[PDB]
Amino acid sequence: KQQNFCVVELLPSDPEYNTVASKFNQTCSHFRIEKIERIQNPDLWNSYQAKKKTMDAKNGQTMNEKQLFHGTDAGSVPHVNRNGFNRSYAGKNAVAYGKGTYFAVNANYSANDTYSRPDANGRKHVYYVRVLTGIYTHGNHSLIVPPSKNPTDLYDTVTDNVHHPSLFVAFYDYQAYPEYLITFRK
Ligand SMILES: O=c1[nH]c2ccccc2c2ccccc12
Repeated sequence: KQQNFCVVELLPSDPEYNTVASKFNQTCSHFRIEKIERIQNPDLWNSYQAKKKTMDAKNGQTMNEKQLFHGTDAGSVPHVNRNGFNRSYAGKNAVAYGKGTYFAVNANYSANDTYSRPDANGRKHVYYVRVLTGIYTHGNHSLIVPPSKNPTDLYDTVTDNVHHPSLFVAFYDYQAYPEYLITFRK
């Protein structure tokens, strides 16, 4: 119903901190991480899992979920924490591969200042998101929904390059869960 949330900081001593920090660092180790937080939102989580369960029935043996990054402004954080990456949020994003929410394979893509805009204290914000990418195809600028696979079987997301992906564009409510917030600076 309400999608209230709690924010919990991971301590640098926690192995969970080190795993998440490690995924970011793979391409963003030149930045200084200041905190990693888990976003605990049970309703959003339950809606996301209900949607993963539906995709896992449909796609057979596909690994439907990936852990991807998303940079945004401090201003959007409260929105994402409560709502996830909404249909309304999708107006924030770039357009080259369609009108949806964009998620990067690598964190440096997300660390770009036009995505993870530094706030008034020079701090930048990137989520490490669980995303139900499912079965994907190429995107283009004309898209607001994923294409069908044979013009009623639809693709789940689109990407910039099916074989060597750098991004994925999700179009649906509850298709991604903003699990971790990473706060950092140059
Ligand atoms: O992390 C990203 N955040 C975004 C935020 C708003 C618009 C686009 C992007 C985006 C686009 C491509 C790859 C990553 C991102």
